[PDB]
Amino acid sequence: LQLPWVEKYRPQVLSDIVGNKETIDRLQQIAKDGNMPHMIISGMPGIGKTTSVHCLAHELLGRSYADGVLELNASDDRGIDVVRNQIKHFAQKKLHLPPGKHKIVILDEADSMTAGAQQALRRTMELYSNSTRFAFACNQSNKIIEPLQSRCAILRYSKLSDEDVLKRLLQIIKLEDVKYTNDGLEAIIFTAEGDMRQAINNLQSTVAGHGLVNADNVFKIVDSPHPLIVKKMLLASNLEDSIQILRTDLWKKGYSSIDIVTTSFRVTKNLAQVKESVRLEMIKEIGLTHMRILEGVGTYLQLASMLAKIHKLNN
Amino acid sequence: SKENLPWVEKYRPETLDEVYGQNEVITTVRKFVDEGKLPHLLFYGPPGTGKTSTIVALAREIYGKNYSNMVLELNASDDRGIDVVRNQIKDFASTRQIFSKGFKLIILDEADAMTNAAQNALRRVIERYTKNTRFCVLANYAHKLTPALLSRCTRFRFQPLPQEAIERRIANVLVHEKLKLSPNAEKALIELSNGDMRRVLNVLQSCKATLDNPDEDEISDDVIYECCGAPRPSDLKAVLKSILEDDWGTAHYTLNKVRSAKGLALIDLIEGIVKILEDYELQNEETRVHLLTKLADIEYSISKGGNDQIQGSAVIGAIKASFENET
Amino acid sequence: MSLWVDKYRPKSLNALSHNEELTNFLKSLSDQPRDLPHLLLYGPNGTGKKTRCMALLESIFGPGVYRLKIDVRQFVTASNRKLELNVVSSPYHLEITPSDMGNNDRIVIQELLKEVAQMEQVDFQDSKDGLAHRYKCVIINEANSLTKDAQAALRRTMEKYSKNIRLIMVCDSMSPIIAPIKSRCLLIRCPAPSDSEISTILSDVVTNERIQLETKDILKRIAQASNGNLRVSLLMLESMALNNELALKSSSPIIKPDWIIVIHKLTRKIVKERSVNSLIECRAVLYDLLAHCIPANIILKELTFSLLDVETLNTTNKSSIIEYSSVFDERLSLGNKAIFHLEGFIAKVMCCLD
Amino acid sequence: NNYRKFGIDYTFSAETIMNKEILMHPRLKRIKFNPINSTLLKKHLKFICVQNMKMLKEKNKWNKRQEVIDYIAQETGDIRSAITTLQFWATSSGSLPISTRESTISYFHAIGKVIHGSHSTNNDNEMINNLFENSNNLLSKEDFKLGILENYNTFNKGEFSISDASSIVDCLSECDNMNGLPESNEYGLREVRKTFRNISKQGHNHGTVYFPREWKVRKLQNSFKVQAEDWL
DNA sequence: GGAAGGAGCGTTTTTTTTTTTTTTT
DNA sequence: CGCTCCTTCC
Ligand SMILES: Nc1ncnc2c1ncn2[C@@H]1O[C@H](COP(=O)(O)OP(=O)(O)OP(O)(O)=S)[C@@H](O)[C@H]1O
Ligand SMILES: Nc1ncnc2c1ncn2[C@@H]1O[C@H](COP(=O)(O)OP(=O)(O)OP(O)(O)=S)[C@@H](O)[C@H]1O
Ligand SMILES: Nc1nc2c(ncn2[C@@H]2O[C@H](COP(=O)(O)OP(=O)(O)O)[C@@H](O)[C@H]2O)c(=O)[nH]1
Ligand SMILES: [Mg+2]
Ligand SMILES: [Mg+2]
Repeated sequence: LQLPWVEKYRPQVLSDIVGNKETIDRLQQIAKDGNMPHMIISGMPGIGKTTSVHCLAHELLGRSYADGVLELNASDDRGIDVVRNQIKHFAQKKLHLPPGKHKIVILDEADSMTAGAQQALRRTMELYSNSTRFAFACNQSNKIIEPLQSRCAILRYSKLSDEDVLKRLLQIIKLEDVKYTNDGLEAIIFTAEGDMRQAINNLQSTVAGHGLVNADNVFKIVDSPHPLIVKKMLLASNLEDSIQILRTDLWKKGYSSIDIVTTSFRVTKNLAQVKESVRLEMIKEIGLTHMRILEGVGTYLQLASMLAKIHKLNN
Repeated sequence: SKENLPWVEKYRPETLDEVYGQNEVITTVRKFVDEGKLPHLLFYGPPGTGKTSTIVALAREIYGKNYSNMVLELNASDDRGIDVVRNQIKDFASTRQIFSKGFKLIILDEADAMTNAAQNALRRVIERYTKNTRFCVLANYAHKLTPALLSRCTRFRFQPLPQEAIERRIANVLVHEKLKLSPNAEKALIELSNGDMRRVLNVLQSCKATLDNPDEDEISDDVIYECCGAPRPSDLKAVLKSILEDDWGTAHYTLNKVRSAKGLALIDLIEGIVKILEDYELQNEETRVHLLTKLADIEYSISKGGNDQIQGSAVIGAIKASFENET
Repeated sequence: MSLWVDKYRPKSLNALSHNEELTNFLKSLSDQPRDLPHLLLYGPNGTGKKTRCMALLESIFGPGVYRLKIDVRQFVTASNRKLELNVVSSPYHLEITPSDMGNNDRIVIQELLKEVAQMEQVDFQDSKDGLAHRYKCVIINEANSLTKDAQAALRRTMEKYSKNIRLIMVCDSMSPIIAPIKSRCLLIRCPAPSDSEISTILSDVVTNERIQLETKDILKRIAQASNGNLRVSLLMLESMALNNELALKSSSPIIKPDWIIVIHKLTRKIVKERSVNSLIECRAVLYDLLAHCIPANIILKELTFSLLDVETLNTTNKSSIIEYSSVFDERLSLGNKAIFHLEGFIAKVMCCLD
Repeated sequence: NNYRKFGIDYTFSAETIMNKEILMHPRLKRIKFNPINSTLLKKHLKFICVQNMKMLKEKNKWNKRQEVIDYIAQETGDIRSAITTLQFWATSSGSLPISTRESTISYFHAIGKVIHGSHSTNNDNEMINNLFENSNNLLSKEDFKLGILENYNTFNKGEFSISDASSIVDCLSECDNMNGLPESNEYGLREVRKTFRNISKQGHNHGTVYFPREWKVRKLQNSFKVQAEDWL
């Protein structure tokens, strides 16, 4: 069959990863040099952490990749016994590698690892660092215990810029010979919200549905991120405007009340314009409405009353 | 066999052509299957919009009548802990097709009920076995899905059912049955449906029951209101007019009489009055603030029981006080 | 010997000496106990509700209802948290206080009571032919303190197995009782005795004990100090008689519960000073009161009414005080830790007074 | 995967690992260590940089060694982490933002941050957001609200208006009714911080903070229950 | 004889349901 | 994070 473009066009070399130019350049330097230290790679979903670690391991180990890499993720058994036996035996293995090259243990989604396993990892890292190096990949670097962080170089991946997403989208379009327009690519990038995976999925969906990637065609399938709609609803200077946004853009589109209130809390946490007193009062009202929704009264009237209270506070 | 089934199940769409209202999603998924490039799917929407029906119909179209042999369906009624993801889903996704029939399909219905650990374990299962397997996740509440899972799925939103699709399905059901529905009854049914087909079908079945001789008796709006025990628009209009114009004693008597005539519940009256007032043109906005806050408080109090008469008097007083601002 | 609260406790309906109408109603209930419905007795604490229930049971069965013994029943939670409950029993009835189980009270309803309801009580007939059946009587003390889950569990047990069991619940307030449970019960209001009847009972006790009383007025004062709690009246009468060489006089002090005096001192302190440090010391006093397992809502009532008894305060101050009391009583009902709400009430009162 | 709320699964420390009898045993001596101070860490970082003078000079990063050393010293007290960060920086020809391992703040440090604010950050919203993003485990525990309730009086040794104390306590009481939602904790902490910032002044002398005493009350209540059962 | 820097203190710990890991089995 | 005492450095 035909693979989805998200997996079909997964970068296979470090030079095809867009964004985080400084970090990717440093990874390329490490690959060409060899002296890879223990590292932690943190960042939001779909920005290239897994791809970056895999590409770096491949470039470092060459043909020895099969015998020199041990990959484990949240879908595998990773308990304390695994650390005691499998990882320990891999780190004990004597493998002849070119100078400056070490075995690599990739621990994808390391944040989910249990406390006992993480504590056990300390001793193996202490003992087998001369021949083995650890690459953790996670979304929250703080979920790795401090004794493990103390041994690793930290690398934080930032959200991808519109320029990098556009460049990769153009490369994919050229490879696939896809017909498009500037407004269509703008809409895809705007709906991706910095997630390259979502951008590729939306591009593929639009192409399959209609082929030509225009703004109207993109917005027929893809929806604008509802956090922005919630921000617009909260920032409306008129009660009727907020109510109209809540009705037309969220309620009648099938968005659940619980999702609306959770997104409202998340957005209100990041409103830079408002004062602290107003912000905390809005948070209180959102929390009370959330309590009411959890009890079973998830009605449009409750959300309208929440908006009315927020507007009252703004005055 | 099908005759004994409840209408909500007897009229479940079998093919994608029987799914109405979701034209964009159906179009896109049909073309994807036509080209055989199905990606990982997320179906997000409110109850009774056609998500489960659509996914089952798509599986039928892909695998014909033998879809039960190469589709792994799991829902909230099944345990789906991290152990289940690690063993059962993993083994199904990592094994060959029955007869090399392309890729396999795993349906995770009501996936918002899955634990965070299981969803985290699902990420690499989805990613690594994409060549051989495709995942479908159905949900009504997106906030229960981890960001990593959301990033991996192509998202499709099932909207509340438009009026035209509901009318078409009602016509189909009326033809299948020996039933006659009046235009006013159809309008009332659409209004009370709120975009959910299940409610439409259940109310239609109850209305057919209510008829003494369904072979010749026609369903009217009165039959619909009797079956649902809901207030009529005239009742709501009269109550609101009495509240906004008549004195306290007259308003109390009017509310009591209207409720006692057909045993109407206060919550439905409040909901109808709120619908009516949402379209009111108010020169003072503070009136809307008072109305919304007080009526929401009354609804929350009613949700826990309490004294019915006090709650009705509270509704009357709240509306009067709020509309004193317009003065 | 036994305390005078229990020593002179009436043991039959004819022995009741106050609220004659209630006695007549109970006797009417005992006329044909064959179809006795479930009962819910509500009224002020210490008025004689449990005494009246026991008198009703004695009327139905006989004096043997007062031959009580205690058993310990073990329950295991879903977390394997083993724990125990005290079950009082007489050959004709059972007595339980599931609220002592806290949030686990529901387990008691789901395991113990249901089983008791399911086991039909039959016995060989002494003279007639065939077995005889008799419904079991179960008393639920502190019914108002049950969690909503336990109250819900009570419903179908009461309805389905009505042939085998009849519940008699006792509470001091019906506000916390869910509507279905009230619907399933015959509600019996138990008024508190008047000052005259309390004084008569105390005078009878005094005569029985041969305690020299200078004047009957003392008894009246005792009544006025008990706020209608007959049990408290008898306890203070005994304490005062023992502390005065079994000779009461008009100058003899009235002994009140120590925590009540502490709350009065706290009220005086709050009135005198309104500052942050005063609030911290009030916190210390509140924590001392809570350490003795005094319920938070009881503390709030007593503090509120002690404050309302202050003569220097004006109408606005008292109105604000009662407003804050109502708000923080609701907050306590819906809260988890009582200290927050008690502190909030005291701080609001300090703000309104200052 | 844990979903457990025991002491050890929350904190890895001597108290949670050992017990009272072991720690208080007369034959066991306990010595507590502090993070390595800025002076020693700077000294050793300079020594390491000197030992690698040749490569640093060749790469043109020798002149900027003092800047990165000073930045590293103020960022962590972990010698191993500091050395690893220095090695990562020096071995890099390009420029990247130097970062060390994150360090959790203590209970009393969090209480002080809420009451008085943070010197580094002037925006209370940013401080609170960072506190909740990085110290969620500490803030979620109900003992934090009790600590705030029992320590807010330390501000100016309790020489502020009763109105502010009433506002803070009423806010905490309202938060106690929110079924432990995150919004409740956020609202409570924000209220406390805003109230104290509204009255912050240079001429203030603050008192000593203490752990909440609820545990003592619980022990006394348990003893009372035992005594009452005996009496019964 | 001015701070600047630093250390030490300010502490204790079950419970509802439900899910999960670990160890011995 | 704030307060209270012992160095450390010029
Ligand atoms: N910087 C990128 N450049 C090119 N493609 C990218 C990039 N980031 C993501 N993608 C694309 O999206 C797919 C997934 O990338 P990943 O490396 O798995 O993202 P991720 O950050 O590891 O997501 P998480 O943390 O596992 S949810 C890749 O196969 C690429 O096709
Ligand atoms: N688009 C639709 N077209 C025709 N019938 C529908 C449609 N949607 C729902 N129904 C009818 O309502 C019944 C339920 O449809 P479902 O597909 O199960 O809705 P749903 O969106 O999956 O509900 P949830 O999210 O699981 S509560 C079907 O058997 C159909 O008879
Ligand atoms: N002489 C006399 N004593 C009573 C009467 N009613 C109650 N008492 C006594 O006063 C006390 C009342 O406390 P109690 O029975 O526990 O009432 P409850 O707490 O409301 O259930 C008991 O010690 C009784 O012995 C009565 O009618 N006559
Ligand atoms: Mg990844
Ligand atoms: Mg479904």
